[PDB]
Amino acid sequence: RFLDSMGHVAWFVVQAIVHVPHAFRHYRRESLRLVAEIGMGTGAMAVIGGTVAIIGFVTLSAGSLIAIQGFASLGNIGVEAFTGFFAALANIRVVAPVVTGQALAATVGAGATAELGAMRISEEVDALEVMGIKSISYLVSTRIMAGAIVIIPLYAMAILLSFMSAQLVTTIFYSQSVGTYEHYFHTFLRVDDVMWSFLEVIIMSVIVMLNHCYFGYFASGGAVGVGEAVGRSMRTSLIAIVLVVLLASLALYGTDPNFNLTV
Amino acid sequence: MLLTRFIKMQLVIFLTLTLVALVVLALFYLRLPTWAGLGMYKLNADLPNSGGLYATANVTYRGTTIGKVTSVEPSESGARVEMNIYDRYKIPADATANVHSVSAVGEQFIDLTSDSGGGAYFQPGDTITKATVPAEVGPALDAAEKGLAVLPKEKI
Amino acid sequence: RKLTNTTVTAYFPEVLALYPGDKVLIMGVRVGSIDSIETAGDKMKVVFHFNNKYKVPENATASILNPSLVASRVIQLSPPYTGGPTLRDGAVLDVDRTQVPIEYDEVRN
Amino acid sequence: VLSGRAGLSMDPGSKVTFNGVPIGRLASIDVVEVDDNPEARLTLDVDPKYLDLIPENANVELRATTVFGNKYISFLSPKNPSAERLSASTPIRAQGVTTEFN
Amino acid sequence: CGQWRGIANVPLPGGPGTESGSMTLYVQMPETLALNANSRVRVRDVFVGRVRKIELINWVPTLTVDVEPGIKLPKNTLAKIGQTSLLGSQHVELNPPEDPSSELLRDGDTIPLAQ
Amino acid sequence: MRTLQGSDRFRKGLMGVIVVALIIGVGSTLTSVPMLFAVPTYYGQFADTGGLNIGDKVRIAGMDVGNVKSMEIDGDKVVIGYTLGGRTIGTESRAAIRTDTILGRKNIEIEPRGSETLKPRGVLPVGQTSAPYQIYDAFLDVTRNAAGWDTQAVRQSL
Amino acid sequence: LEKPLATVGGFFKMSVMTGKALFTRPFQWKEFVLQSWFLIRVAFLPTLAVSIPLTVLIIFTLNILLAEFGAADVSGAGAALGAVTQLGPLVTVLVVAGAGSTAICADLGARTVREEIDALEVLGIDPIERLVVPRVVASTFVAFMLNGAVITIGLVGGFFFGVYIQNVSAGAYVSTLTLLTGFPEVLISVVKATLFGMIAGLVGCYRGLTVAGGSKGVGTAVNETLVLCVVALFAVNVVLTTIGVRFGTGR
Amino acid sequence: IKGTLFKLGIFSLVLLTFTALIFVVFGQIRFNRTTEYSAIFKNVSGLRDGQFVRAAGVEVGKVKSVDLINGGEQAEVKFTVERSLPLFQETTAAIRYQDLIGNRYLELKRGDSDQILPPGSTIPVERTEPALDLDALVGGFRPLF
Amino acid sequence: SKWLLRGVVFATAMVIVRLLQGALVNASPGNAIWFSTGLLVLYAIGVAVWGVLDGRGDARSNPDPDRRADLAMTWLLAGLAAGILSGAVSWFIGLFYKSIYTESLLNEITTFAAFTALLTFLVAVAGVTIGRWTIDRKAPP
Repeated sequence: RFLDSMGHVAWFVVQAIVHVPHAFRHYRRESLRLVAEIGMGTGAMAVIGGTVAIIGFVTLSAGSLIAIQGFASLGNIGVEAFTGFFAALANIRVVAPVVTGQALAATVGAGATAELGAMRISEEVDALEVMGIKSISYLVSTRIMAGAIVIIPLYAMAILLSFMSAQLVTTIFYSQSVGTYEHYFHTFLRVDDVMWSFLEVIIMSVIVMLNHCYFGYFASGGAVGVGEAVGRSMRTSLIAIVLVVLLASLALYGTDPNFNLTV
Repeated sequence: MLLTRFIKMQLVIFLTLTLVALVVLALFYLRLPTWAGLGMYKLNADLPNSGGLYATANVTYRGTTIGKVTSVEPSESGARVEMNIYDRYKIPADATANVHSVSAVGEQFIDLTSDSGGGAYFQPGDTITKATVPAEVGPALDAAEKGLAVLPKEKI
Repeated sequence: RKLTNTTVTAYFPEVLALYPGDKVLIMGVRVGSIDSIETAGDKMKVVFHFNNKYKVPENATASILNPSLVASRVIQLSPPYTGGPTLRDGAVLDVDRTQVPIEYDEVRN
Repeated sequence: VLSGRAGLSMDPGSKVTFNGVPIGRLASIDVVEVDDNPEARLTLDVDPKYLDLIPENANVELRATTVFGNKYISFLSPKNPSAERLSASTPIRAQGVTTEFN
Repeated sequence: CGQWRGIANVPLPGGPGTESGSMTLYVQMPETLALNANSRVRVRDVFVGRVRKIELINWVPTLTVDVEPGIKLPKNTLAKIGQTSLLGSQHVELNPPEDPSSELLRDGDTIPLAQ
Repeated sequence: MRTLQGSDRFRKGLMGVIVVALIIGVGSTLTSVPMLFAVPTYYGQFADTGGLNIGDKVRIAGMDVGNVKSMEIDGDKVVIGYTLGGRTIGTESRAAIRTDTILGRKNIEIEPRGSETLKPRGVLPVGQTSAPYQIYDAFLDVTRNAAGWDTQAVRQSL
Repeated sequence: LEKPLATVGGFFKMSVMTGKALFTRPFQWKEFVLQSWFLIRVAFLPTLAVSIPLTVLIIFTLNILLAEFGAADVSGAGAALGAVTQLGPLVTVLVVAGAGSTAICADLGARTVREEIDALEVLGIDPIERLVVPRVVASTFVAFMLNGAVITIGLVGGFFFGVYIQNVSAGAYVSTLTLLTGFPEVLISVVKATLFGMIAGLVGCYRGLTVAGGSKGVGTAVNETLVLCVVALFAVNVVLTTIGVRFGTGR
Repeated sequence: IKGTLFKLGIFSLVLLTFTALIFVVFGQIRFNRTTEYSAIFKNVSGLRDGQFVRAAGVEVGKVKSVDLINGGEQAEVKFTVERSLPLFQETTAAIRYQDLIGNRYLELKRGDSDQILPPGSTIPVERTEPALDLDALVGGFRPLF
Repeated sequence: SKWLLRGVVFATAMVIVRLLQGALVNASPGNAIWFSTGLLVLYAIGVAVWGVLDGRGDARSNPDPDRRADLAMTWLLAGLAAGILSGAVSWFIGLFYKSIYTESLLNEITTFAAFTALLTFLVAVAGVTIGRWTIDRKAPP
């Protein structure tokens, strides 16, 4: 049961990983089409921007939350010139990676699970298997390659919009001087942290895509089972995202905090 | 095969947005040229003591930022500081490196003070051998405690 | 926004923890901001601006202030305006008519 | 490291600095009863890269970073540094501890 | 319920003075200076114990202090409530006096208001 | 359903979005509405704000009675308008901008004096108000004075 | 714009009818109990399994940054503030929109595609009163309970992690929790949880009732439900956070 | 539905207990019988309602309210003490800093007299003192510097 | 326009309420809040009465809700117009009259007009529902 399910998902992820070169050398056009579909959404959600718009809105909201709460607390205490120095750190440590992970999970993973479930129910996977095509290599590996290609621009936009929202809220709505914010932002921000955050987000996106493709590829029960598969995949994706970010942050900054203020 | 040209339109607009966002993030927010060392030259300094100076601390000339500290290392005669300074800023050859703290909570940095403010300038790879370090809080606290303790209060 | 507010250049012996965009105060009330800060020989040339609604005396003193332990340092035109000649656009304030905060390391020393 | 008192605001994880630059961190603090008198014993985990640089006769102080901040173990070179280098088997002492605000 | 003095004043598990062999003492302080329970008991400025209860008896505070085993304190040991840091906590210092006595504090012993 | 898919969804959407925007706006400023929470606003003339911000406490006898509402520059003085929360002070009352904590928080302290009632929109004279002595001013004074000391001469004289 | 505005109008009219049915028609206790237990069984283990690592990460980051700052004894204040005003409601948002709202949308879409909604309607029953109202009330109730549990478990786990791993003082953790967190914080957290649950239930029910059938209509409806829930709950969280910090404890 | 009802009831009871525990912890709720007293100060220095009342440094009650008396020249602080703790005629009240952020508390000292103060009595201004008033301390250094 | 007329009437009512509230707060600041609330209640009561009448004016015309005109939209528009007009005219008067408590022009135009419109809309909706339910009983079974 539990061991059998773990073995099945392990076999699925192994077979999806080992077929990445095959899809790279054989299904380039499908990879480009999936890159476009993931970047600009699909269905009724594609008209508003697809994944880009949802990621941007959620990251703007998270940055605004950081700026508002930090500035309020520091103004109540009194040391309110540190706000940027606070916000940056949050955006690199906890908020932006996890938030971008959840939004990417929701949009891209739910879309992938729905598409793969529709293909499974409509016998399109069986159609591919009949035509002598590796269904897993054609579908899951292509999704993984598209996600790996698209994640870096998506997380770059997420980081940019989070920083922009935090700075705008702090220095326009709260009327803080832009020079002080920029000084405390660029002084206490290390590019090493941003690079490691990008690595975390890349690994997290790969895991999320694998999980959602697993849940959507083996869908069953007609059109009704697709929604249940989407829900279960979302739960697993949230758990995996939070766990991965926690483990990575514990590993990187466990001994060396990479932050100096005092002597 | 395929090539609907609407997928192509989505791809090209996504690529344009990607390039714009990546360039803006790299330049105006991450400051990748500053981190890598593009457009800056390397300088060194010798200190009797670090004075709390740390890597990535600001390098200043009379308080304004002109570079960043790359590394601070222990040495036999004190501390060795390696920093990068923007090539648009030239410091005089008689300058002194003063470690400083912005406020009572921390934020250590290093300032380059030159009384003359002209003449010969340092060349990349050189070292500043004259430096000063602020008085530590601990010795001041000890001195204040002893000076207040030696007073006979009954005599007061 | 050019010519809408008066721009004044001042020279300071040292400009620490002051950045472009920091507020300019008159009697503690914001009236403008700071445009740029650059090195001028052994001095430091700070160009700032204040709203043209408020008038400033011609013999004003631009003093850099640190309001609290952790705050954004400002430039305050210390003598309030009570009449007479006013500070014109493009004026230059030398080191004699400027002030600098005390700094924590000087206190320790 | 042995001292008369550990000093307030000195908990495990405090920086051990030589010449003002960290070389390690404080691992543990304990109370040792020597000649019917309690003393503070500090175990310092220090990177062996700088071990060959610190002289045997290095001055040790439990100095204070700031008025609000914590304390740190400061190592300095004496007037006549010894040729021998410190190690795990070398007993060392703290010359002074900064006075507390109390 | 009736004796609920707050989340800050409830004893907490773990830490020195909570394991087996820890000795319990009663310190009769003139005042506590708003000291909360679970604060640190320091010998030679080393955190080696915890204060359990700060109940007030006959309008003179008494503190229940648990210290870890292996610590010797003379009967005339001085107790002093101090501040750990300016923006931080408080603590109870148990410092030996200038004239230590042969007899030591045992479990349940009391440090009077004089000390 | 038939009801959900009716041909009246546009008007429903307009009405609903307007209602939601109104609810959000009311929740944002439920306390700042003048038609519900209105108190008389008094004024004072000061030499300097002294780091005072909008919304800082105004306290009588140490207990909070209101907040600071506005700060404007009026000629040689600064006009600071505040509220007393429905309370009444005399025309002889004295206001004092004062440092609250070491981190720089400021607040106004009012000492009521006299018998005449201070009418709404009344202005305290500049002679009845004082500005704080800043902590950085104290540090500047003591450090600049100590810098010029000839310590050897002082020790020899003592 | 006209089509999304029409969909929004349909959602608003459906919610208004749900409120009218709640305040006028008799309440369905059996269906409310069943939906409450279903939401609990579908979104209890995930909410804890997401809250524990997230709060451990936040505590670790705060502790290391403060220890380098020097003020490691004030970690409890930031811990309590973050856990009460943000972490609780946000974990509630994630684990409710992902699990309960999607399950409600899937169930109502399954009823719609199987003509069970039509079966109820031809019998003269209004399906809104019998179905939507208990589900919205159950969503609100479960969101409230889960928010409380998430805050409590997060605080306890943060205490244990900080004390037994990073060797901070327990007394500083427990005595600083109330330094920045008070009645306004817990009140605004409760308001956030209630509104989040109500909005998630309404969106899930509305998307489930208006499924498109086909072979991908249910999955598309669930995905749209999830996206709309995330966006709306983040916007509401921003608004309520602004409102709450206006009534701050420290000010 | 009976078993489902029992499970839902048990889970709801436990999680509402957690919510009530949160409310008690962060609202500073006490469940002790208290007796109400009053005190008069010239300046209470930022004392607010709900801040603790301490006898000899040990918490024994809270502050019910503060109001202005004698035209605002004085402040009457109405507070509560533990019912088991009797005040006396020489009991004095002070207002002490809880920290450097601005939190205060009320401190009670027993005194020497054994004459029990009857409940509801008011401690006069003759034996009440304010807090530090840091602004006065800073301004007193001006002539010295 | 019905909504325009209702908005003008309620804007005039809100201006009168603001003037009376300002006078009462200036006279007796201690009870000021109470006075405001009282006046607000009066305002609400007025709206409620009209709403009830409007409900009857709908429920007599059509025996079923589907044939009835949507009064909620009309009352929302009337409340929004009343709030906007009242805020604008009160801000205009406040430039020459210091007794009123008026904030900046943008605030009175948007932020407090939102409060006025929301209160008017809720009271009017409750009144219309009560008025329709008044003779819903009288309708034949």
